[PDB]
This record gives sequence, C-alpha cells and structure tokens, in this order.
Amino acid sequence: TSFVLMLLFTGIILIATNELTYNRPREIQYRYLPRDLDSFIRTQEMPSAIFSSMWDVDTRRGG
Amino acid sequence: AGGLSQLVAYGAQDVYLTGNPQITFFKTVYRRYTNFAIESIQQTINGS
Repeated sequence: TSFVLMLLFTGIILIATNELTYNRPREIQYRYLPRDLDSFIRTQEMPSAIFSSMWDVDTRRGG
Repeated sequence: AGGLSQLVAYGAQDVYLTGNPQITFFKTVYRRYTNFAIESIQQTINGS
C-alpha cells in the first residue's frame, strides 16, 4: 500500500512535469512564392486599361 | 513535322531552359505609362 502511495506520488510528479513542458508554443513563418506563369497571364492587366490615357484628352490642352 | 520535331524531342538539357517557365516571349508586358506631349520652340538669344 505504501509502495503504491509513493509510486503514485512520483508518477503524478512526472505527469505534472509532462503537462508543464507540454505547453511550449510553436511559431509559423510565411514564405512567399512567385505566381505561376499561367496564373500571372490570367491576372495580367489588359493593355486597353494599363495605358488607355494615351488618348484620354491631350497634354498641351485641358479638358 | 517541322516545328513539331524540335518541340517534341525534349531532353534533360532543356529542363534548365524550359522547365517551370517564368516568361512568355509571345505575349509581352507593358509598363505603367503616363501621357506625354512634346513641343519644340525657339529661345531668345541675349547678345550678338
């Protein structure tokens, strides 16, 4: 009985040690990859909208 | 076959040239552009 009591005591001590060392945190870092070629082309702005201002009104005169 | 023979006979030496293509040569990219106008005029010369 006494052996059981001491064994439970030390087992509870080591279990408490495990629980206290269990809560150590972990960290995530973000790694950024470049866009794939097809996705890039699908995302690319049409020239009709990139530089449409070339015929907007003019530069020597206002609107 | 023409261009298909060349296109198909692919090897390891090509992986470094065409694997995971990053660019397309047949569809270009235009940089942001601002509208400009040019005028050419005379300046006054001070002196003889």
